[PDB]
Amino acid sequence: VELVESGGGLVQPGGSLRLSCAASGFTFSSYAMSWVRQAPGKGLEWVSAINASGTRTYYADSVKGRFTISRDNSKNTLYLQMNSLRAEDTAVYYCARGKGYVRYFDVWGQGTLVTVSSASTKGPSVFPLAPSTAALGCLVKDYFPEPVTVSWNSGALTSGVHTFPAVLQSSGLYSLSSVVTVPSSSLGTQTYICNVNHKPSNTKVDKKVEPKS
Amino acid sequence: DAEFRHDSGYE
Amino acid sequence: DIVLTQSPATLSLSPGERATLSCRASQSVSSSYLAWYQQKPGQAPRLLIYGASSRATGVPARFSGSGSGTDFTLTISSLEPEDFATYYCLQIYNMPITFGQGTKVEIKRTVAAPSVFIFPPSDEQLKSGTASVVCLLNNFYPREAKVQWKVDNALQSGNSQESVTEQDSKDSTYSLSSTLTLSKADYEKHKVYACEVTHQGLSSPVTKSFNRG
Ligand SMILES: *[C@@H]1O[C@H](CO)[C@@H](O)[C@H](O)[C@H]1NC(C)=O
Repeated sequence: VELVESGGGLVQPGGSLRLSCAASGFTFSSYAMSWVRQAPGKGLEWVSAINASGTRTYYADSVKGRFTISRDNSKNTLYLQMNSLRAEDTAVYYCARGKGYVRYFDVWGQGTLVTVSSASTKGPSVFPLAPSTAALGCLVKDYFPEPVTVSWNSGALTSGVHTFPAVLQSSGLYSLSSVVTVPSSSLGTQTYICNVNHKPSNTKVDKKVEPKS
Repeated sequence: DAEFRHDSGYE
Repeated sequence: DIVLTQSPATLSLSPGERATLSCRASQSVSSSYLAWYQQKPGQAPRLLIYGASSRATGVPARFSGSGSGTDFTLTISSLEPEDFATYYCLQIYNMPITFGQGTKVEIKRTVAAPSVFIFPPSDEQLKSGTASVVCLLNNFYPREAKVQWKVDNALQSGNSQESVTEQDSKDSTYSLSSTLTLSKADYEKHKVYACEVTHQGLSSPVTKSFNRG
């Protein structure tokens, strides 16, 4: 029993986007469905719902007249057509299966991130935070939209790693740091590489961070 | 599993 | 609309303690239609309790739900480390479907002072006309911390941004990054860069500084 969403990405305000949710492992046509969203750092908000047959749809006041929920039972797929998108529609969108009238949601998708912004897709610049236990890191600056991933030594280094939540700068671009604390004794012997991946711009960078000359 | 509880006319 | 008010907004509790989470509805809700969800960062909500009192499959007995009318309760008898998460109530009794705003259950641990580090901008960044100065506060508890930036004894107000991690899965501490933004010209105009850190775990403020060059 699974729900797999897709279709998320970046769109400009006033824009349109269609999300899909592919259902497997159960009789899709038997179940009422819903979309639920969660703005970054905020709570769950119901968006829209549809009965099993697709004959009746339901909308939250925030999205009524802008969003259309639909399903294709012959394709085990649920849709959400989002039109006239606004900055406050930015969120992870989840599809959820109704279970019993529907009494609760029992199965959820993995979620798909929708960002609504006028800012253009841009890959990060990656700068070293050189070690002066020692701390070192990478500054991942000036990218858009979320998200970026950071690992160290291609995943081999996890102990003492802290990758901070991104902050939106006044410039409208995100920036974050990833740091690691390591034994002072290892500096200049052990190689430390931060692996940065900004999938929205297909930007990947491996940056060696070393003590400054 | 099939329908949501609602007042008539709910949009 | 049925408003679900969850209280308290946050709980700080030690492993083995009882967690009592409340969900108050603005009007009566059939208990068959009131469910509780657990959510951890990066993950979809997980069904814990449906119909006010029934445990979902896989949910341990330490979770129990009760209540009726307008007052519902989720009790975790003895908190395990994996139980620290955010918890939402949901009603599907009437449209619009509504969620409570969530109760975040965080791990209480002993006071821990931050280890503070300061990082100059890299020469590479200076080539592009901007300077980022980073102050790291590592592995501290509780979350409350103040960072003050001074450049040649000038207090910096408004040109810095902060980011804080979630509690560490190993030690339940927080870390915080503060980034000061300056132009290269300004950076080169000044000598002494300092971040001053105030925290419960520190008897007096701790300052880390460097001299440019
Ligand atoms: C929605 O679908 C269910 C199940 O097929 C059906 O019983 C119900 O009458 C439908 N509701 C409306 C308003 O069409």
